Amino acid sequence: PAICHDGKAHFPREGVFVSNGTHWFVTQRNFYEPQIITTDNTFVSGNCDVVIGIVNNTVYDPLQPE
Amino acid sequence: SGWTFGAGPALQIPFPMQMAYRFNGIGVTQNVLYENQKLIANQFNSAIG
Ligand SMILES: *[C@@H]1O[C@H](CO)[C@@H](O[C@@H]2O[C@H](CO)[C@@H](O[C@@H]3O[C@H](CO)[C@@H](O)[C@H](O)[C@@H]3O)[C@H](O)[C@H]2NC(C)=O)[C@H](O)[C@H]1NC(C)=O
Ligand SMILES: *[C@@H]1O[C@H](CO)[C@@H](O[C@@H]2O[C@H](CO)[C@@H](O)[C@H](O)[C@H]2NC(C)=O)[C@H](O)[C@H]1NC(C)=O
Repeated sequence: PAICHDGKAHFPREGVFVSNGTHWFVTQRNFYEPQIITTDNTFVSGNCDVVIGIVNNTVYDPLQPE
Repeated sequence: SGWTFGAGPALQIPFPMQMAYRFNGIGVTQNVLYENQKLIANQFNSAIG
């Protein structure tokens, strides 16, 4: 249902979190177009202490490379 | 399966995710549900009782 990166949560802006055997992706509801989890696809709100079933994972950042 | 079984083949989905999607359809962000889940479940049980 969510991802806890740094003591926070990351809910999908529009779509669902889907994982194959190893890696994670965010995709549309009615099609299969996987994308890499970036800070644009997610909005942060919470503390990842009350969410049930959260996973740790990691979220990339587009600002740091440039 | 939510509402998908009325259009095409039935597709599985966990119930809390379905309620999150239903909240997302009346202009309320989904993070409301996942932060207040036990209270909502208790309210639903009391209402159905
Ligand atoms: C779950 O999906 C991910 C996303 O595609 C899969 O990871 C990707 O797997 C492919 C196939 O092994 C990798 O391509 C390979 O890259 C190496 C160079 O590292 C190249 O030598 C091979 O010829 C091949 O092109 C791809 O790199 C990899 N993605 C990442 C980010 O590393 C994953 O395999 C899927 N799960 C399972 C169980 O297959
Ligand atoms: C996700 O990250 C958190 C934060 O580090 C992990 O929680 C800690 O896990 C270590 C290792 O078991 C414990 O020693 C700490 O006491 C934990 N801290 C808290 C506040 O819980 C958590 O285990 C990680 N989860 C996964 C699945 O990797």
